[PDB]
Amino acid sequence: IRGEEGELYGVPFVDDYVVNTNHIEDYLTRYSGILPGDLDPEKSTKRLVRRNVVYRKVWLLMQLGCVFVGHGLNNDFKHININVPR
RNA sequence: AAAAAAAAAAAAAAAAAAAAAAAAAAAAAAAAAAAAAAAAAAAAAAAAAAAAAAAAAAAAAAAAAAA
Ligand SMILES: [Mg+2]
Repeated sequence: IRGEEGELYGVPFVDDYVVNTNHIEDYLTRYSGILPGDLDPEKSTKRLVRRNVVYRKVWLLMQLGCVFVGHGLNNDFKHININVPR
């Protein structure tokens, strides 16, 4: 979401669910609260894949000087496998 | 006229040198002189002389998530 003050202050530009191919063990609804929303005909979302689209998006926002506020982001970036600098 | 075979098997043979009382020399200070198997027989590995071994390297984490 756009953390900058403006007309889209806090308005998302990404709310994307995962195009996941194989079987997923845990839904982790106590940790994530997914529907599961990772259905392709039952999207109810922009069910979008990382493969060069949104990984490029976050990578470019890393690249351009757009700092990433939020909570507990360190291990999040680890499980992403992005290495956001200091 | 003491005048002997002139060398197998790589045969085989020389030395390449001394107490010197020559003249009026006492009784081991040597540094130690020191042989036995063979009835189926003697039998260290680790790396081998402590002539001076202080020998607990602090700890504390109230706990996660990730709605
Ligand atoms: Mg958390």
